[PDB]
Amino acid sequence: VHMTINERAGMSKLVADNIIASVIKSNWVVDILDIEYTAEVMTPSEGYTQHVDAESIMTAPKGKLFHLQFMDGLLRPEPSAFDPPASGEDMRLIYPLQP
Amino acid sequence: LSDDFKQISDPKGYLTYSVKYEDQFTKKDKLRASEADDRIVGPTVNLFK
Amino acid sequence: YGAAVVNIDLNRDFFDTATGIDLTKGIPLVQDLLVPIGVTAGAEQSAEY
Amino acid sequence: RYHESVLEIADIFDQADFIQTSDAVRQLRALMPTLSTSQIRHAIERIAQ
Amino acid sequence: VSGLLMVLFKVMTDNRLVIVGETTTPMSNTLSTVVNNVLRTTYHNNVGVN
Repeated sequence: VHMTINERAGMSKLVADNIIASVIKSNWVVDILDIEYTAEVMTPSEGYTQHVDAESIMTAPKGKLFHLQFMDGLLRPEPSAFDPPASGEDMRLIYPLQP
Repeated sequence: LSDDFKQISDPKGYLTYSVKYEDQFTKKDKLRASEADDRIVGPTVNLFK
Repeated sequence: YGAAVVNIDLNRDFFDTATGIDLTKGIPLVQDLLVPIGVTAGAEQSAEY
Repeated sequence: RYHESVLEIADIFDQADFIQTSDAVRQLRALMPTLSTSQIRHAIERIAQ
Repeated sequence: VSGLLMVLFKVMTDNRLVIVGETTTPMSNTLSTVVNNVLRTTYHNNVGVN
């Protein structure tokens, strides 16, 4: 499903959690048009000074400005040839809807 | 020339809703939404919890 | 060398706090212009933009 | 099958003296909340202070 | 019966005259649209229940 969410307000917590669970276990894509946010664009060395739970994005007040951070991972040098293999997967949920 | 009118401000109706909850299914915790939308919608969503 | 990003921002030194603007989050943000009446506006309002 | 769009008054009037603004201010009014007169007075008083 | 009478009496003598009380005017963006369609500019803080 590509579930658009025009209005977050009145969404049940069991339902917000259920949608996010569907995002993971069933690969839903979930646009949430009600969010207004400012985006700081962090460089790879400064990492992610801020961290956000899915619960907060599904339950921010409708007028408040969220402050998302996004990596510009372009300035990130190749791994040493002998570094141990990364078994597990880096995973990512949140994306911008426009540039 | 006359005290014709008591001047109340946030008037009380002659009728109100009154609710009996089934305590087993009722959640004791107060419901919460956006703060403004709770300011309006809130007394209602609590009365008909 | 090594500049990861070069942005073009509003000059914070010019659009100072004296004008009531805060440019720290990348948009101008002014504290008490467009506001709800009868209630405190709350932090990080989008109208502040 | 209409295409709704802004149209600058400069485009229809040749009389340049009587035109000051542009599409811009309309575009900025679009970002603004519907404004109660009391809110407007507030905004003005804020800009004043 | 007498109960009804007093109720009737208490209605016949409700000389109450409303003055506007405390009333918030919410910024429109902070309201869910279903509330916005319901809201008319401003409202009493004692919203009451409907």
